[PDB]
Amino acid sequence: ADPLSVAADKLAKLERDFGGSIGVYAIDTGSGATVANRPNERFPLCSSFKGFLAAGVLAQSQDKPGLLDKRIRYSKAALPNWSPITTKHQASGMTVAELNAASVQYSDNGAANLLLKEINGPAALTTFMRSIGDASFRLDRLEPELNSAIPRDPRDTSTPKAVAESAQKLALGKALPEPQRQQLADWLKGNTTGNARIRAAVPAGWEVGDKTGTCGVYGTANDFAVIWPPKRAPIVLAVYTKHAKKEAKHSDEVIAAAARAALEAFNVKK
Repeated sequence: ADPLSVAADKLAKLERDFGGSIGVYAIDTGSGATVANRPNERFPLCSSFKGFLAAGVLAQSQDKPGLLDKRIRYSKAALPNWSPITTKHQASGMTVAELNAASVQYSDNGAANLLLKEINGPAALTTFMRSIGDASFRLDRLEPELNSAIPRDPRDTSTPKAVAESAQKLALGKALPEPQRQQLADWLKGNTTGNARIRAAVPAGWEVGDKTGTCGVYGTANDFAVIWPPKRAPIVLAVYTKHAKKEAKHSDEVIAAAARAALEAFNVKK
């Protein structure tokens, strides 16, 4: 059987059992081969946007040396839900680098909102993504309002294909200068929240830079990753889910299984 037909069939079963939709886009950067499921359908970003926020901040650092070292002082009282790191460090403030580590690696909402303020807001992050050729990404709101994940609503969405293609440009390619690319990769590689998602489908011990999102409603959650094998070229993978029912929980298992199906089409098995 064609591996792409097997992958499609496995993804369709995952969708039937989950009761919602699974968007996938994978790129094997060795051969250029791809795997796609609902590649151009919109899915809520949830907190996965924070990986792209980090890239946008790094791009701003190109013109202002010292940006990553700049210490931000912020309100404790105004921190949004799920701000564990920014809460802990508020008395000292946090540097822009520390805020990105917290945003990317713990999904700290207060950190992401402070970084959005630093780069001039959701529209400015959207302009940055447009500037690298990503016509799909849009960020409209702050954390946590961006997680509403209402079916069909265009706000705070992208497509699996655009997420994967932009992750390739930014973490592997030339959209950032090499020192900034390396910093973005290092932040993603140190994520702590992804171990039950794409990483659960990747052979043990391979480096994986990823950013998760968990909207908390409408069965909507996701992960995107750059995988660096020791013996083959990197692989980029975006896995996004959504469901029509507001009360549906997300499923880490569905995300990991969809990742396994895509990676199997590239002859990667954990």
